[PDB]
Amino acid sequence: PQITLWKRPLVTIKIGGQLKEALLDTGADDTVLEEMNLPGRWKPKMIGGIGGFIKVRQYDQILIEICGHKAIGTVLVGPTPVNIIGRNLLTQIGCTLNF
Amino acid sequence: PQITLWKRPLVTIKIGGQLKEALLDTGADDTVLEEMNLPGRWKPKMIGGIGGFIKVRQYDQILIEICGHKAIGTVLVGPTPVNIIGRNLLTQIGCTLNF
Ligand SMILES: CC(C)CN(C[C@@H](O)[C@H](Cc1ccccc1)NC(=O)O[C@H]1CO[C@H]2OCC[C@H]21)S(=O)(=O)c1ccc([C@H](C)O)cc1
Repeated sequence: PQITLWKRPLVTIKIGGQLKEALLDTGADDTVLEEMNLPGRWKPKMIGGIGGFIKVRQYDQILIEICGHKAIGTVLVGPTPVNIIGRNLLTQIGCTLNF
Repeated sequence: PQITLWKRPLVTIKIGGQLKEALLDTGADDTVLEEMNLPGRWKPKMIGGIGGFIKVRQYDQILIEICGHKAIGTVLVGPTPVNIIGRNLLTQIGCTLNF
């Protein structure tokens, strides 16, 4: 589809069997999701933005579906105020900026 | 143009007569630039990011050129880790996401 930027580019995603709202964020190298209890191994990581850093848990090879488009890659889980779909997954679904 | 997301969507911007590199950030409501001097009046404002809230100087009706497209809108100046072009200006240049 085509998503304008009048409002936040929020879309429905499906990760680990659950549906959520997430931000298609060209400003994020990687995907960051709100706190959730995923299974599997993980490694700790610190990620930074406006306001400082937060501690996240990095999971690898996580499948999420974005508006019917399947994508699998690295997902960071921690106390983010919003679910963020980063370029690592935006590319897999064929997402581009256009102006 | 059409911009793929396998690399950071960095572009050259012109502001206050100076050129700078900025990130096209669809996950940002507002445009936030690193410390710099801009002409005109400004009011103090707060903005939140992934890591918390920071103090910024709000400049209204600033002229910015992004890849040749002119925009006139609000520019926030403060301790952001990266110069980010937010949706307030991305809409002015007719930017959209597509997939
Ligand atoms: C700063 C840019 C360079 C990076 N960021 C993406 C940016 O899109 C954020 C996303 C966001 C964060 C909190 C609440 C809403 C949106 N937007 C933003 O800060 O916007 C500001 C300005 O306008 C206002 O609107 C919203 C909040 C305010 S990050 O989140 O910090 C991030 C860092 C590292 C990774 C991995 C490790 O690669 C992924 C994501």
